[PDB]
This record gives sequence, structure tokens and C-alpha cells, in this order.
Amino acid sequence: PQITLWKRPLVTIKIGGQLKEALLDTGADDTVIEEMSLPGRWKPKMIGGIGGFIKVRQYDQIIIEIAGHKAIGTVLVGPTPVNIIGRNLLTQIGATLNF
Amino acid sequence: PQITLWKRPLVTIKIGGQLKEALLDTGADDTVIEEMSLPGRWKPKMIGGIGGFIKVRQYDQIIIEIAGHKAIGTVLVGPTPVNIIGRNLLTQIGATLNF
Ligand SMILES: CC(C)(C)NC(=O)[C@@H]1C[C@@H]2CCCC[C@@H]2CN1C[C@@H](O)[C@H](Cc1ccccc1)NC(=O)[C@H](CC(N)=O)NC(=O)c1ccc2ccccc2n1
Ligand SMILES: [Cl-]
Ligand SMILES: [Cl-]
Ligand SMILES: [Cl-]
Ligand SMILES: [Cl-]
Ligand SMILES: [Cl-]
Ligand SMILES: [Cl-]
Ligand code: NA
Repeated sequence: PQITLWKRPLVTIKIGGQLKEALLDTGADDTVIEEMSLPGRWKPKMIGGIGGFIKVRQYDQIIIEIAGHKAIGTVLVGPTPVNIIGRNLLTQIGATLNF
Repeated sequence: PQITLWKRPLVTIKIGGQLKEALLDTGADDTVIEEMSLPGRWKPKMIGGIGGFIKVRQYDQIIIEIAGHKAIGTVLVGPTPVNIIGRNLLTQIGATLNF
């Protein structure tokens, strides 16, 4: 499907067995998800945005469903006010920006 | 025109007669440009993202060119580490997300 940008590009995702809303974000290098109880090994990482950096948990090889597309990759979990799907997973599902 | 996301989606912009590089960011409501001198009336605003908030100058009705496309809209000027083209201008250049 094709998504115009008149509204935030929000989609349903599945992660750890749970349905969530997240923002398709071409301006993000990485995927960051709100604090949740996710199984898997992780390590601490700093990630940055406008306003500086936050401390997140980095989980590798996490299976995530994005608008019905499966993808496996790194997920960061931390105090974001919004779930965002970054380029590391957008590429996995074949997303592109067109105009 | 189609842009894959294996790398940051950066393009050349012209603002205030100066050339700059900016990120096309479907996750950003607003367009934010690094500190520069811009003619025009403006008002203070604070905008928020991953590490929190920054103070910006809001300029309305700025003529800007993005990847060869003309647009006129609101531009926020402030201490962002990366120039960002948000949805307010991406809709004017007819960007869509495909996947
Ligand atoms: C630009 C503004 C209008 C502030 N909007 C936003 O920030 C909204 C805020 C929303 C709510 C909080 C959760 C994030 C979403 C999406 N964003 C946009 C969103 O696209 C935002 C834009 C951006 C890009 C680069 C640098 C700064 C900011 N990207 C990001 O926040 C991602 C997060 C990540 N690490 O994956 N940052 C980066 O990918 C990134 C890249 C280069 C950097 C260089 C120096 C410092 C920081 C850097 N951060
Ligand atoms: Cl809009
Ligand atoms: Cl566990
Ligand atoms: Cl290169
Ligand atoms: Cl000033
Ligand atoms: Cl005006
Ligand atoms: Cl003109
Ligand atoms: Na041109």
C-alpha cells in the first residue's frame, strides 16, 4: 500500500505477542519501542534525537510484525513517548519513499 | 523518483539563498533547520522529540526549495543536529511512503 503524509503514518505492529501502534519514520536510523516486558538478551545503549540522547535496552534478532510484514532485527526499548519504526526495519519490509 | 532507505534519505535544499543538506523524515510533524540568519517575522516555540525539547524560532510562509521542488511553509530554526524536512513540507512535494 501507499501512505500519504497528511496524517502521522501510524500502523499496527506485533511485538512480543502484543499489538501496538507505531510511526513509520524514514528519519530514524533505528527502531525504538516504549518500555515493555520483552524477552531476550539485551545490552545498554545510548540513542540520540532532537533534545539529546536517552538510555535504551538494545535487543538483537527480535521478530516484529509491521503492517502484516514480518521482519527480524534490532529493537531498542526505552522511554520514548512514541513507538517508531526506523530504517533498520523499514528496509526489511521493502519500504521506500516515492515522489 | 524513488528513494530506498539503506542510507539516510538526504537531499539538497535551498533556504534563504543558501544550500544545505536535509533529511526527508516521515516521522517529523515539522521542518527544523539548524541555526541560521533568516529574514522574516518569527515567534518562539518549543518542539519535542527523543531526548526532550528544544527552543526554536518559528517562521511562517518561508520559500524553500527541496530536491528541486518549490514549497512555501513554516520552518523552525533552532539547535537541531540535523536539518529535517517534516510532513508539513513533504506533503507539498508529494512524497509518499510505499511498502
Ligand atoms: C524533528 C521533530 C519535529 C522534533 N520531530 C521529532 O523528533 C519526532 C518526535 C517523535 C516523538 C518522539 C519519538 C520520535 C518521534 C519521531 N520524530 C522524528 C524522527 O524522525 C527523528 C528526527 C531526527 C533525525 C535526526 C536527528 C534528530 C531528529 N529521528 C530520531 O529521533 C532518530 C531516533 C533514532 N536514533 O533512530 N535519530 C536519529 O536517527 C539521529 C541521527 C543522527 C543524529 C546525529 C546527532 C544526534 C542525534 C542524531 N539522531
Ligand atoms: Cl500536514
Ligand atoms: Cl526473559
Ligand atoms: Cl557511500
Ligand atoms: Cl534572534
Ligand atoms: Cl507571514
Ligand atoms: Cl517567489
Ligand atoms: Na533544480
